[PDB]
Amino acid sequence: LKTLMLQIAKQEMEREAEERRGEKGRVLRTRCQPLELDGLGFEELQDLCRQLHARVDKVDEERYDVEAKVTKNITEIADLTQKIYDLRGRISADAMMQALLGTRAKES
Amino acid sequence: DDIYKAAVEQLTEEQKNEFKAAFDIFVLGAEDGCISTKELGKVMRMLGQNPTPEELQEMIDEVDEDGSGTVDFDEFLVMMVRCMSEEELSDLFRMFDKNADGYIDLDELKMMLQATGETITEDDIEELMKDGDKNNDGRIDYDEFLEFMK
Amino acid sequence: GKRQTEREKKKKILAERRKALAIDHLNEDQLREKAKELWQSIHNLEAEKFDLQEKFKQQKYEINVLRNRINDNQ
Ligand SMILES: [Ca+2]
Ligand SMILES: [Ca+2]
Ligand SMILES: [Ca+2]
Repeated sequence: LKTLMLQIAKQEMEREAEERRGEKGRVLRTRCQPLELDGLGFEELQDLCRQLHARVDKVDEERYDVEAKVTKNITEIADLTQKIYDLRGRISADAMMQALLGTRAKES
Repeated sequence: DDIYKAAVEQLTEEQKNEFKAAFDIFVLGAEDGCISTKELGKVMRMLGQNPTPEELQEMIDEVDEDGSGTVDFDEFLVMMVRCMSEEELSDLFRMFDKNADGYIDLDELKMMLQATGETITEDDIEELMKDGDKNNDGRIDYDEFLEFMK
Repeated sequence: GKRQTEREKKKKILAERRKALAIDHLNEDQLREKAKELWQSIHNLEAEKFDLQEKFKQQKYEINVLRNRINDNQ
């Protein structure tokens, strides 16, 4: 009966994670929408390039802010891991069988 | 233990016969017909390895089930099979942990088991908890959960 | 105190990561490609913009679990 457990654990990987990734395909066209270059003249393209470059700066700043919170959590995780640790305080059979038994090793 | 025991149940007779022939090489000349650090060291060195006495003792302790300090054939089979994601279970753990205390208790286990739709006997619940709870506090912590679902 | 050092560090790191936009010699076709390049940069930053956020959520909790473990082992 426990080895039915391993099957269902394998199905659960084989799982929800995949569905959550898909639910991400749904998130993603909801933030980064398609470009519209058709019908923009030379000047308009120069301005767009400047607009996009400015956006690069803004998004990098937002990324930095989330990164800074992640960094502070790492420091906290490292400290708590030490605290709980304190409070709580070759050769494979295959190769071995071939060497010891020579030809007589078939099945193993 | 459980995953190793299951592997043992599934060795064929001829596989076990070959392992017995290997075991006989290990124990040749041993007083009690078992593998001590003396026999284990001799064979490891014959095989080209150089374990320390501490590594040798640890190899024996890993599979010694009767505290004999030695390896009998049954313990040898386990040694042989032993010789040969977490992020994913961390998210699932949180789903069991309904009061968010970092442990899965009996009530939480019961709730989850009933939600499966299978007929859940009292024995189903008690044995799963005993299987999961390695340190006898009556609950399944994160590390126990990982082993429990390994 | 700690706030003005965090702020100047932020300014410094973002300054070092910034690229210089030089488009003045480019024709229309090159500009369209330059726009696509910048768009891809934004995309990649937004994508990181997560491995960012998703990590943060997982962290909040192997902090909650840890704080409980400590409380229960004290
Ligand atoms: Ca023994
Ligand atoms: Ca709980
Ligand atoms: Ca426990």
